[PDB]
Amino acid sequence: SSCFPITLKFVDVCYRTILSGVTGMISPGEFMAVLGPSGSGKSTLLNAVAGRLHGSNLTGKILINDGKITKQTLKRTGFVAQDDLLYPHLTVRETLVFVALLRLPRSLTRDVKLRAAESVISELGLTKCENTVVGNTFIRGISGGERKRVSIAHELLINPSLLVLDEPTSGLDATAALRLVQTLAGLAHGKGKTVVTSIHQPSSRVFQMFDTVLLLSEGKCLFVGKGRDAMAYFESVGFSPAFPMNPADFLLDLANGVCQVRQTLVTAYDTLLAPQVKTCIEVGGITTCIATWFSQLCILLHRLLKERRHESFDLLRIFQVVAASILCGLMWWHSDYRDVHDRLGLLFFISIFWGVLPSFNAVFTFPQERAIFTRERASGMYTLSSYFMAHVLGSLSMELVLPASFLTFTYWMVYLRPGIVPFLLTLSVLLLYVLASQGLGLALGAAIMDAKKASTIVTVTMLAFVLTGGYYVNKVPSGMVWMKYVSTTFYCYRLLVAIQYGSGEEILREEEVIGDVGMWTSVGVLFLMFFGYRVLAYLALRRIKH
Amino acid sequence: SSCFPITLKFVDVCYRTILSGVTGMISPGEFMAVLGPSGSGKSTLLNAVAGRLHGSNLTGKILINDGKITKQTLKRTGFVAQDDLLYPHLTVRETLVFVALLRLPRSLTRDVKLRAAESVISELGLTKCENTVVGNTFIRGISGGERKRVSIAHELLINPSLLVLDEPTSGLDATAALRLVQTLAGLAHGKGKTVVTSIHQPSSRVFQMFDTVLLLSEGKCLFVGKGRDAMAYFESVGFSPAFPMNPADFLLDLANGVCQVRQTLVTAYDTLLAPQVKTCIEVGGITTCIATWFSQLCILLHRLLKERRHESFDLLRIFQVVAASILCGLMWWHSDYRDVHDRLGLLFFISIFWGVLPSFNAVFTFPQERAIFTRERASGMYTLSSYFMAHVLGSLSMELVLPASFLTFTYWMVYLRPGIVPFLLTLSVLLLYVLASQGLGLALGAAIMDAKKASTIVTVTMLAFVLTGGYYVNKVPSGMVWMKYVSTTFYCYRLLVAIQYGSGEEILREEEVIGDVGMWTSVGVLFLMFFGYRVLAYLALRRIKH
Repeated sequence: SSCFPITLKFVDVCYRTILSGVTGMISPGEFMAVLGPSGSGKSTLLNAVAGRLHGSNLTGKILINDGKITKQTLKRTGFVAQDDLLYPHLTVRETLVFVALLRLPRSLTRDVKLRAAESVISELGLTKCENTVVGNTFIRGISGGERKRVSIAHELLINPSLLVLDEPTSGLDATAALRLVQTLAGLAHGKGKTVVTSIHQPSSRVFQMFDTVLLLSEGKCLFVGKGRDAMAYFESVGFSPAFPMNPADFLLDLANGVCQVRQTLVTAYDTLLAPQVKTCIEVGGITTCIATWFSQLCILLHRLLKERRHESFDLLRIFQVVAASILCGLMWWHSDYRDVHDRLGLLFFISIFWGVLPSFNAVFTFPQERAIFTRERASGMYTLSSYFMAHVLGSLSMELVLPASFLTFTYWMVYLRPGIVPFLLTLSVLLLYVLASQGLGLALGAAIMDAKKASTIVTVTMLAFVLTGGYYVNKVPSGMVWMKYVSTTFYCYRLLVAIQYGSGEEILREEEVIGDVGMWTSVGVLFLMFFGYRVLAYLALRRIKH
Repeated sequence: SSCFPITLKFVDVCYRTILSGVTGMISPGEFMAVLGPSGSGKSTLLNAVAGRLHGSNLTGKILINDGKITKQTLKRTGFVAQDDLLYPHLTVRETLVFVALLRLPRSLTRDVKLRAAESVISELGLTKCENTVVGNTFIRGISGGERKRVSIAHELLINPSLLVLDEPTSGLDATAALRLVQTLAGLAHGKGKTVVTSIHQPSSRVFQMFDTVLLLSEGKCLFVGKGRDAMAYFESVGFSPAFPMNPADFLLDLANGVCQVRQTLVTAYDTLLAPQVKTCIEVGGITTCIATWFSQLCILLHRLLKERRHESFDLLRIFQVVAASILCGLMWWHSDYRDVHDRLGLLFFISIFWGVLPSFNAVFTFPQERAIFTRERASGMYTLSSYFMAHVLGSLSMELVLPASFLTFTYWMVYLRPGIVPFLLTLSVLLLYVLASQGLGLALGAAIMDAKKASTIVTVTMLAFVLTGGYYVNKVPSGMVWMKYVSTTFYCYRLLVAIQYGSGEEILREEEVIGDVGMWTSVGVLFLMFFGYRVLAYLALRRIKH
């Protein structure tokens, strides 16, 4: 792999000071480690050499193969970050299949996009756990050193020629962190890539696997050399250990003061190594762009299918609906339609329960997956308008199966109106109201992007929708009668009474409670709240500038 | 300190195998490290040598100063565990003052119990942050290496002569984990104590601070010696490194296979070191016991005072009560008492809101602090009956200030009955109902001890209390009329109507809604649910056998 070499030179990097004159070169086929104490800015060097600091404070010359950070050579570079962002309910094989269908170019087949995702599984040693779910801290999945190899496989699908990693071995074991360094040395030696990593606290034989070492001590680097003459260099200045110790622990003490002194390391670097490195340092149309959109939406629906039915079918949401079905069928068992005060309280309990329950569970959707979206939209996998519509279409399928089972169990126990026409009109109003209540939660969760702070604002909003719905207060004090024309509970409840009683005179053989609004101007407003709360959630997610 | 030495011998420990013949002795004034791979059972050795495995599977001779694990010599032993259990809202000084008032003996003054808690602060180096709050991951407190010194200070108040620690330096920094080992070597050398610790992955100069080393490789130990002749012993068998490396990394490779082989280490141990260690291995009344109880309750009230007002006065619970006060004063503004259907809906909204809101927030109390309670009750600081009554008395003070401010703002806006006698009877019924609704949440949170699983059972229970309360369903189908005699919402709502309308005939100048239950048999049942739900929470916490 990678028969197209690369050479990375970063003459005089200065970031504002964090970095103050870092200079070195990275030949193709080298495995380099950036060593430094926690604060020297060894994470800032990796981002500003992979093209993540966009020339604002970065005053240096990051030139890639005697060039620049032009986008033609930036698609040959992968940056593996420090935290892992994976979906739990996908297995290891189908994690890397949906990523290969989104990242690899559109002018290929589906044949060599599945053989490009199984040549990456059986190269990082993931062929044992490929049918095991990924999981998280709450789902029994895969181990944390084998969870890191899925993040590295996510970057090797596009076949990069420069791989930049940010603390791979961190939290891993003693022997899991050695086999990971042994494959990263197998990429740089066997394939011919160029790996630049930053190891925090290496070990006695992890330091033997390295090839070149960079030592940062708050800005100015102290040593750039081939990783086994590091201990023979500092004894020429006059620094040497006493007791037998790790060669990586002797260097990380010279980086912060403790010797066996910090200022003479900086002066001796600019007189013997910096003259040595800097002499060598110069020598489709319209039909294409629509079918690309619908394929981004069909992959993102199947990728998120297992996540949506984890939200809407756990056993603590089924138990709240089975309980409310039994308590309604036992309180209003074989109810009579001639006592109007009881049946109007049945029809208002349905409006409270199915407006509070869809709106509350919808404010957790977008703040839960924000780091996953902003990492993957910035990497060119998908846009916002196809990510968003895969949540709109995928949530109006799973959220319409518990209210449809509530009503079937309950409709002929409590003796509502008999017939197939009053039953299918009562189900249609109930499912339109669940979709209008859900979009109010999606609009408040996206505008605020905090799940605990928006959970109390949907409480206060839905408390005012119930009180102005038309059941508790029979006469409203004349500066509050405007308030019922914005609530979803008012328009649902006037439609349920119009189906069960009609115009009103059929029971007259209690008139302000069977009053007049209109049956076509109540379904017309529940569609304006269906479409209108989904548009205000798109515009609230458009504001997040990456 | 510790002018009463101790000598720990643990001849032939075998635990069922985890441990299979561990044998050694620990002289007074030594700092010993137990080294081993993750799985060798170096945590099981520390618990079974501090007296935490109670002779069931532990088939060995744990003898302490040629004795046994009799309770007279077990109060001279401190075991610092691995995770830290601290209250966040207490500062560092008053954390160690409440612990000193509970652990030190009762036959002292309060003078030398505060000078015994400030000679521990200015000995572990906590005199800089003594006025800084402890915090957690969510509150900005103190650093995680300085959070560990508060756990060690918790065990040095009783002045032990054997201190046993379980991975102290874990998650700490490179230089924070060196200064912690330097004070633990200052206890064993300067004072004269006996420190036995188990370090996971030590460093190059952390290994120089040790004095004796124990090396466990799955059961049978491989080396017991004075920590600087460890590398000179294995080269006499014929094992030696090649590249320069940490002496703790060479040993932890011989413990699992990897050499520069595992079975010849076990045989060579039982022929040269085991004959060497085993030749030396033999040569008040009634007024006292009540005032002790009331002092445990006065300390535990002030210790938990800052935690109770974090629960009941955050800005997301104040915003739900200010919103409901405004929505009630605007919907029923200057209401009239002659339209009875509106005022009965005002009095039923108060019963729903103040039964759902106290019961929901009470199921989080006991599962939140279970590891703190079971650690500290087992250590002899307090019992269950004084820990429990400090939550009962401390929660009926802070939970009666938001419903008392709700009613004062609202009572003369919505024009309920004028006078000081109908106002103080309406406040008294509302505060008795809040205390009865709270105990139902405490009983369900303690029986289940899971905050998410009990949060849906208080939902289903309080949904059935509302529907059988007496407002929605006017006639109940004759097998469900028993169900209203167990709900708290029924007994509160019949008392509010009896204060605002009375016997009923005063408005008769709508009779099943101003019916008959009794005003003394409704306050008598709200007290039986006050006391009865608190007794069922004590019996549900009594079942947890440590």
